[PDB]
Amino acid sequence: DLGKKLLEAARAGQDDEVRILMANGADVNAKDRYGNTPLHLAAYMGHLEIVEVLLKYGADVNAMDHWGRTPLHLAASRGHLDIVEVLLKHGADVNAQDKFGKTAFDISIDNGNEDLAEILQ
Amino acid sequence: DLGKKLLEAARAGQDDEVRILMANGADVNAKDRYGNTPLHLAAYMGHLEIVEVLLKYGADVNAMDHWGRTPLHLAASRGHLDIVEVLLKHGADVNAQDKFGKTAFDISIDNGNEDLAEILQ
Amino acid sequence: DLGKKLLEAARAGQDDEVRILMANGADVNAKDRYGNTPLHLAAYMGHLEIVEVLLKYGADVNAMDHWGRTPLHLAASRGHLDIVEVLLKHGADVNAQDKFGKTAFDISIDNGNEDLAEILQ
Amino acid sequence: DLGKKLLEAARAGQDDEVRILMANGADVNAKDRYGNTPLHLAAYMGHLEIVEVLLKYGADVNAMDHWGRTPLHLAASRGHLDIVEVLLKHGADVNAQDKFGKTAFDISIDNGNEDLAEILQK
Amino acid sequence: DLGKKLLEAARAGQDDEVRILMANGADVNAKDRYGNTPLHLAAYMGHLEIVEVLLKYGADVNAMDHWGRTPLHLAASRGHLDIVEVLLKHGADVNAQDKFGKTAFDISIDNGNEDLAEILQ
Amino acid sequence: DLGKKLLEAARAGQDDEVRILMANGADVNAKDRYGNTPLHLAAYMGHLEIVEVLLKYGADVNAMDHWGRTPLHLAASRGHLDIVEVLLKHGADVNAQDKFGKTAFDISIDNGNEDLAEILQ
Amino acid sequence: DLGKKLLEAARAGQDDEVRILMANGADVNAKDRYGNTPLHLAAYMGHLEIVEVLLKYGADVNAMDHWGRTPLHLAASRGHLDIVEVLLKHGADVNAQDKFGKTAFDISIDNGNEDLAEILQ
Amino acid sequence: DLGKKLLEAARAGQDDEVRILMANGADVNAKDRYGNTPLHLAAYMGHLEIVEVLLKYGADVNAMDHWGRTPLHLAASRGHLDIVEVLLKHGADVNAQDKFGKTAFDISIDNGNEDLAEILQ
Repeated sequence: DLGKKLLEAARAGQDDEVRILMANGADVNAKDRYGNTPLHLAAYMGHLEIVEVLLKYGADVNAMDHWGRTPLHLAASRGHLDIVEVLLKHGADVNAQDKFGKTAFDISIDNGNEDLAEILQ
Repeated sequence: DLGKKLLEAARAGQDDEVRILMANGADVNAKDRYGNTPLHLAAYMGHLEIVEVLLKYGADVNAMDHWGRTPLHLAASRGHLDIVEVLLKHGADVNAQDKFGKTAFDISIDNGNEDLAEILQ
Repeated sequence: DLGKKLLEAARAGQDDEVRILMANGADVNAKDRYGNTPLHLAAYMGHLEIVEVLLKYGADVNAMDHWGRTPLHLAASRGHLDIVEVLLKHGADVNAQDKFGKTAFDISIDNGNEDLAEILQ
Repeated sequence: DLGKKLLEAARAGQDDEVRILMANGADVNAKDRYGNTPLHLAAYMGHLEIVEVLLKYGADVNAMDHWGRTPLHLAASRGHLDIVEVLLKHGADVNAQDKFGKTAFDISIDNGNEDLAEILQK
Repeated sequence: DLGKKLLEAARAGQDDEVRILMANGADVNAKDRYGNTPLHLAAYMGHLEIVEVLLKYGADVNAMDHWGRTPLHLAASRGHLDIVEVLLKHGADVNAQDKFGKTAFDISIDNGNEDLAEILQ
Repeated sequence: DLGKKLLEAARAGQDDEVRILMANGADVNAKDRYGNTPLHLAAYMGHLEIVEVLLKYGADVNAMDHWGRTPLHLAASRGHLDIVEVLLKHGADVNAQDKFGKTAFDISIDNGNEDLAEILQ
Repeated sequence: DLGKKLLEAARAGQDDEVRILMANGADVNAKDRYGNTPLHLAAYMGHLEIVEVLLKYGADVNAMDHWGRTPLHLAASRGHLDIVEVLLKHGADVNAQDKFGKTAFDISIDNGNEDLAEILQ
Repeated sequence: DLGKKLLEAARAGQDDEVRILMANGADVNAKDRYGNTPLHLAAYMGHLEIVEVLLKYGADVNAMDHWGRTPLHLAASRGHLDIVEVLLKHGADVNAQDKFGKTAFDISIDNGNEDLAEILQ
């Protein structure tokens, strides 16, 4: 389906494909077996332009995977600062707690990311 | 609602708002979506005077969030020794184990806080 | 955040700024991204009066960085006998071993400080 | 209450208390609210002599808390090598995995305990 | 019960005994009380030859233990690069997330094996 | 791929190839098996013009290898002052500590480069 | 406390303390927080007579600390040739490699102890 | 087990015994408890003829021990130029970095073997 193509394209960093699938009517909040949306996959993999496209197409910025992690948690886990800032300015719930009780600030402190902790602070 | 306001004030360190809300009838044991009480948030954020006031107004020192963590677990996680002492002085269950089997001591060890470890042993 | 300003002041050797920050409620044991406390930074940079001042306001003389190094380990690495003597007088554990199994004496030898070694033994 | 008192004595390392409570009909396999047995707490706290006497009293060396941890898991987590050796000599299961899938060897690797890792893979 | 004997031989690294039980008709996907198959145990224990033989006998490369972990997850945890490559060449699902939301890549970074993480891309 | 070619060209000091690959779309932040970026190898090898081209193409000056080392650390290890100055003026994290807790200053003191120690100090 | 008191005695070279502690049921292989046994501490501190009596008491000559170092590694690190010879007679494993991949010969070389390298052959 | 005897023969420098064990079917890539292969041990101990023999028998020139060191790293550590030249001629990965981020080049500079370094560059 276009949903599976979009998730694969978002994980792979295929900017053109994502744009084509979005223009062709793919579900922006399509979920894989683990509850990842394309925005989860692009935020984790560090694909900034894809994050922006998915956000323009109405992507849920606070979508949650099977462990209660939002794209913010995923991007913070991988130290993707620009993506973290885009998500924050678009209404990311900074105080969202995952199924382990952790927030993106907790993940930041855990990974010793000063710049990330500051922004999330 | 005053509970929502109290939690926000406890988290932000608004000592005077906390006292005003308490005087206006706010539930000292109000809970957020994750089972966080004002004492949980103040202890995590490092707000000692709010911790004292909340305890004076009947805060449950052994209130548990969704992951079985009490304010002592959270204060130990962030390394707030002063709040740990106050909570231990107010009946904090030093042997409470969270939903992942950890005590405040284990949590302290896990995060470098070795002086908190000693005080907890 | 006064902890971040405190760490900066202790590193830079701003004696009067450290007192102002601590009079305003700065955490004497605040930790940077690498687990350095103001005492670790002052000891490493050779700031004697800041070391003495920090210890007076409740600094953990045996606090540990991400590599298990205490301020004695850092003072020894840089050859600051004065600060080593102060920390020992304040309860420094000369037998503390870091994540590489090293003591301040081992470090002193490795760096060729025959005199600091003599002192530590 | 004898179980609770024994659990407390095992945590505190109180040989004399353990002795009297055992003579009065206490259960060596008494469980607290988290499935901890006296052997669990003694092992966790580093009370070797208590660990030894509890095993002589008939303590289940492979009892599990609410997270599937046995005393070997707790002793390894706290770096108590002497206790681990005693538990192994008394039939501890080195391949038991807790509710997080970890064995005592896994816990020893996580905490950098090279000495205990060697003993657990022997 | 050949299944239990197969699991024990694979964990013990007894190559010739694994071949004998496979000739006796043992289930290559036999599972212990934790959902471990012979391949999980051989992969965790670093037994390359047993890994290969079990794969030749039709082992499920993406079999999952009670925590959603595949033999790749276990080999990643123990830093067994050689077993990782064989598993990958036999169709191991690199994106598989366990019951803690972790991929073999996540495990590798958590355990500091950044070299294996780089392989997992 | 172009990334592999860029890393090899950067290490070999092949100014022309680097310029050709950057124009042909090569990732300036391409990573090797050890987390080395083209800038890491150029900084280590003393290839200043490659450092400049890479920085102009957007090279992350604070990229980290599998040991937490930045191009600054490597330039300091091999005593390349010119590259150290360029990196510093382009925003190199001077107080970044590697997975051994060492800063570029520490590496300088260890190798005895007083000149480099003075610039970093 | 007997083990802690034995470890302290071995570090300080107190023959009288060792004798009474051993006579009172002390474990000759008691371990401190870093996995040092009394033999490790006496070998590191240069107390030959304590090393000799601990071996007579049944000290495990190949005991490992938290970093995989045996007493032979510590005696070699400190350049204690008499203690090295005594450990060698009592079965020290000259090919033991610690957490950093080093043997007692490697250390001796790194430290210029030419005499000891020869004894290690 | 022929592997253990091969490892012992290669470390003791027993050329004829190595030839006998190789004729008996010994695994040329057998490994000790530390990931050492017979080539690692021969290269470390300076046995050029064993190195030649094992290479003729299919020894992996780039085998890695538990610290990511190749026979080249070990030979560079011990200043064995002849073995270095043979390893290079058999395809030794000169740019291979160990678990400490070091190349045979780094090791040479670290040990002062400039001649060796000059070749490795």
